[PDB]
Amino acid sequence: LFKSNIFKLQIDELLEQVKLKQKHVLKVEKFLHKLYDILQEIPDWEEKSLAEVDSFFKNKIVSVPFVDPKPIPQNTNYKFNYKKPDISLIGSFALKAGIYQPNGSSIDTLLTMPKELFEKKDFLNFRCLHKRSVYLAYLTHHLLILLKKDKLDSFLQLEYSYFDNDPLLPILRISCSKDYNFYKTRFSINLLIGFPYKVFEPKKLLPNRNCIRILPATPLYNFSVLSSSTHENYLKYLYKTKKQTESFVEATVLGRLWLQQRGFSSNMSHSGSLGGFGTFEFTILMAALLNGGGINSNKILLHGFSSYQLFKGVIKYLATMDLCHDGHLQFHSNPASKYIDEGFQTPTLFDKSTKVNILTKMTVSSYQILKEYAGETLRMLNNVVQDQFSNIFLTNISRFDNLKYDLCYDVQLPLGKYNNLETSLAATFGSMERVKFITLENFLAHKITNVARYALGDRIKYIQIEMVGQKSDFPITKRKVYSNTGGNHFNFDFVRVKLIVNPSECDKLVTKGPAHSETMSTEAAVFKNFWGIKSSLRRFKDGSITHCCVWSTSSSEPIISSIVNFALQKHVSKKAQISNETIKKFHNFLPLPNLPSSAKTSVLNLSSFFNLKKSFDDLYKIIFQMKLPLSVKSILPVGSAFRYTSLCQPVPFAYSDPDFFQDVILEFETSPKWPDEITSLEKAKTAFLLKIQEELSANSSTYRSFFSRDESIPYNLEIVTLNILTPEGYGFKFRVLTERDEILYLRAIANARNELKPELEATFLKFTAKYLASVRHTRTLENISHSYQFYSPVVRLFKRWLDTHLLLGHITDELAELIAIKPFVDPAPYFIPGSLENGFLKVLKFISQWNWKDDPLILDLVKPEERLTLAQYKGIQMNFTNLRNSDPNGTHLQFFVASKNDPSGILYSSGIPLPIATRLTALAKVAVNLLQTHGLNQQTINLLFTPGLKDYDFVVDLRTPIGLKSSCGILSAPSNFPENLNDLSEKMDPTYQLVKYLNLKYKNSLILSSRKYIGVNGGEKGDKNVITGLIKPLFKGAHKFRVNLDCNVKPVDDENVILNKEAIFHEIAAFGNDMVINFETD
Amino acid sequence: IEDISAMKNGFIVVPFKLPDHKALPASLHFMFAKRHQSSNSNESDCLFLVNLPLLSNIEHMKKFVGQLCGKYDTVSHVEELLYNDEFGLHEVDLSALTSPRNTALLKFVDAASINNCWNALKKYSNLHAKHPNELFEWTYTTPSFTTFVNFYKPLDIDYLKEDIHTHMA
Repeated sequence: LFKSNIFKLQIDELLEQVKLKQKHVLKVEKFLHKLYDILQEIPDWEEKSLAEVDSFFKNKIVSVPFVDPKPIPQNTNYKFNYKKPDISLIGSFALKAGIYQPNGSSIDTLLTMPKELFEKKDFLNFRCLHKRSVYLAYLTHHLLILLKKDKLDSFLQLEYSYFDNDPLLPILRISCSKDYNFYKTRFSINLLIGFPYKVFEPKKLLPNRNCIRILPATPLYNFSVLSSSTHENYLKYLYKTKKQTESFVEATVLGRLWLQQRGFSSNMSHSGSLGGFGTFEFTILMAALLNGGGINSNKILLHGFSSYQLFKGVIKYLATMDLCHDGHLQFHSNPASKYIDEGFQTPTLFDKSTKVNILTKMTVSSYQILKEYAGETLRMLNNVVQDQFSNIFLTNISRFDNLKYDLCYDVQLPLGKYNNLETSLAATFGSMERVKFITLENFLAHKITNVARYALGDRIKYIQIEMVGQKSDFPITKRKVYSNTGGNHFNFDFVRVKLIVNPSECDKLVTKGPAHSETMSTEAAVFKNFWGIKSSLRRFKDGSITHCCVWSTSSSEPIISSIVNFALQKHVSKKAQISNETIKKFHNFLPLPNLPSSAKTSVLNLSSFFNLKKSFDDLYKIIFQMKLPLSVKSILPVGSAFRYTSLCQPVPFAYSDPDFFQDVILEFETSPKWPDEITSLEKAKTAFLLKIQEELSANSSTYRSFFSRDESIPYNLEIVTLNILTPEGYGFKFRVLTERDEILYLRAIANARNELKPELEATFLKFTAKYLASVRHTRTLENISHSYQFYSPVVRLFKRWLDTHLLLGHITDELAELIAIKPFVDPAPYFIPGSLENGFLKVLKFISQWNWKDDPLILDLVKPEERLTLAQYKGIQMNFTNLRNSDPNGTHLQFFVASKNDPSGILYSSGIPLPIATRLTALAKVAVNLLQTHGLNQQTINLLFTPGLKDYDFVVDLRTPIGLKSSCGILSAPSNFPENLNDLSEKMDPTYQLVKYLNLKYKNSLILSSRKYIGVNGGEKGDKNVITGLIKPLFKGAHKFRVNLDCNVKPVDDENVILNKEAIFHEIAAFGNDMVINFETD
Repeated sequence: IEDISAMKNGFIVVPFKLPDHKALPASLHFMFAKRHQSSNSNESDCLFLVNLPLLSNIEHMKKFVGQLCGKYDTVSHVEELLYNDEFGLHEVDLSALTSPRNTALLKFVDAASINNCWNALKKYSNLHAKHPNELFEWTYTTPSFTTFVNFYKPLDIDYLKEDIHTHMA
């Protein structure tokens, strides 16, 4: 009851957001009274032939919008005239479904044609359609004479158009430009002309029957023929269906809200776009759902139900009851709906009384694409925790082609004129091919979608071939939509191929096919022709035999990036060039790992990372069964290489990368004899690792040994990290753990006073995220990436886009990886993340509108259908509202990143300064705004890795002694270590510890941020960096006489002290005197 | 600027010129110092100093007192620079709880040396306005390319193993 009532308050208020006033409909219907009066004086002329029609209109202003093919005098026997038609109302304003929209809409003022003006043979040879193209220009010829005489044409204009973006019915449009003034309502009047109800035979105008006899089945040509008669009877159904349901219009408004979010409307989809089923068909489906819906005409939706029940059930019927390849929908307007379990390889919504397909407007490419969003939106009505009203319609899903899809390429279609298509394309395009798909915009639209269907197949989730630059408008003094754009004579500039790829098959090299035999089978005939020399005989691993094709792997593009150029080369256009230059340079921003087949390694190739997990498992294999005084029970690494969170891919013998040694947290048996002192705690566990080193030194000469202290724990200086590098070249930093670590931390908090309790708590969080909650996040890090491996391709590069802009020095990699993993578990309203370009652009838009004060981060570590419950996630909401009492603007608690394991929100994002977080969002605001304004290009694509380092009182440019890019395992290498292992650190990043002391001493007056990965972020040499630093706001004013100001300040008077920048610039300069190259002082 | 030699609470200021830099364009680094008042045993003849120079250590306080010994015709010595935690690694002791920032303490060997060196300290404090070219420059320590990775190098196990054996005994 809370899933409906909280939705109903989100439905009733949202319908009030788009509340159309009665003032806007007043002058719009009163202008129709000036339209109905002026049309009532439109007289009928005399009947004339086809030849006399072109004689009267060639010297007149009005011209006939004749569709292809135009009429010819050698085949024209009948006559043509104009008549006084019966105008009526249809659509949204006839069912009271209209609402306020800023972009505007069309008011479907229907004009029914006279029945006596059409012959019995009107349905064939385009006879009645030749009457409608002549009478619509004739009615525009009479009304423009009438509207000029009423002097309204100063702000009113007339032009040509088409109904529902279908070119088979010429129509005129009336609007208002900037008593009868409807320019304040912004409603356009579509002067639609329809034929009389079954004036031709509806049984002869079914889908399987043809009306171009010169036959093959014309499902789309009969769709424009038969549905021209159903404008009155089907509207009479939804007129009475509005009276039987209290929330028919309210749920169709939310149906109009949900369908407009993903690009679905009454625009046609066979012409190379997405659509064909929108507000018109959903209100028709709501009439079929409120009049039955079962397989034996049982009920699917209720009549007395509200908007919360009718909106969710219809789209779930659009998701769970198939209509494309498995079944079909039935309807009857003249008696229940009963779903037919046989499909026709397309969308087919059967009108049994009217014999026309109500789902004929959508093609096979646009039918299944809405169903993947339908099951996504119906699952949002099934969730019992999250609010899903804003996730449906108030979040625009149709903004960018790189957002809702995985990849979109610009394949220019320089096809030229229609008669030159014998040499332009490989296809034979004649009159019989142009019988049902007569418009040339539709003919290559499904052909290239089918040619890509053998190319990709199951490598994507859908197919969308988009016609970019194609409009629907024309002048009434012109013939149709003609253009000289793109060097061609088509109804588009070019075409773009868009698809959402599934990562488990999008980069497969072995293009699978059917089995071989003694004779070439019919299933093997098509695949052999489609590949040719690319098709060869290749056997399986278990002994099976089939015809298959091997592809080429690359580190900049997937396997389908060649096949989108391959399958478009053969059967689409020999001169068309398809290329995806956005995701090509995006993969070049990642680190190129020094391994074999590095340029031949796709983004899905994670074999190099798991091969480093083999050596550490071989390293732990000598550790686990070894006898010590204390036996081992836990041998696990919490490093970034085993969690796929390292910015550098794990290459052997790589000493220069900061993520070289994958961190290890190990545990011994339960022991009360551990000492209860902090210095004695790490003194004892290092002794058990000393004998474990003495077991590794005795009979394990393949692996090396060295010791180092980990100073990442504040106030703990007794800890020791065991560094063991194996014979292959992979090293691990081994640290022990027991039950005394959190014992010494919590006893340090309660015993200490109210003064020093905070810093020993944050240093306890340093012992929590590294020892207590280290393996807990490391278990779910490798686990849930098995549902979307593109998170491991993105979050390694999203930090690489963050490390280039001087952000790595203040935030940990876990909170950076959980930021890019928010569009994986909660990808709404977009699709599943499946590429590095899709993953980075999802993080670019989500971190832009990430207001850290009002909404915190609670991302479920759950695989595809382990998450926190409704009572548990509301407890995570309790951490936000109580912390915002003393930290309301995000100055003391900004990034609340929480999950099921750590609902405190401040695990990896506590102790960080707020001002770097303000630029972390500002670099997410300006980078995403540049994509929609200036477009997406490689000038802007590498610009996100280009920081200007402005707003800086300090900017230090430096250069190190040894360039260490090749030493870190980055192929622009690492083969062996030295004889003594102490000399291996001479090729490390010297600015890592040089900036580590920078934030250490001068924390109270300087804000030190720098790069920790200098090998990839140095350019060519792999040793260059830059540090941006800002002064504090409290030390920007004069501070009085005190001892503990902790600021490197000078004398300004006998009473005040101020931080003089002269010694402040030299203090970081005299430390890094060997690295002293340049320093900017303002 | 130069007219503030003695503060409000009595802290005698130490104005000292900064060294010249390749990445920079007479820059000064200012310190404050006064006699610390406490009845501690080993903190006798010790001066609590505020905002000591960059990379200062025990050799920095003997060289500064050495030029102070040549200046005012005095003879004195320093004992030890106490609690000089420039990095803050000993700012919190976590071993105790489980069982004055940016300031230093420059202790002298005797009160005969500490009273004379503080007498020269007020004399050298008057060099801000009288002779600003006579202000003694701070020869700060500069980290090389060798000692920068010395925290990244591995430790000597001859000091770690025998001491952890003493930590267990």
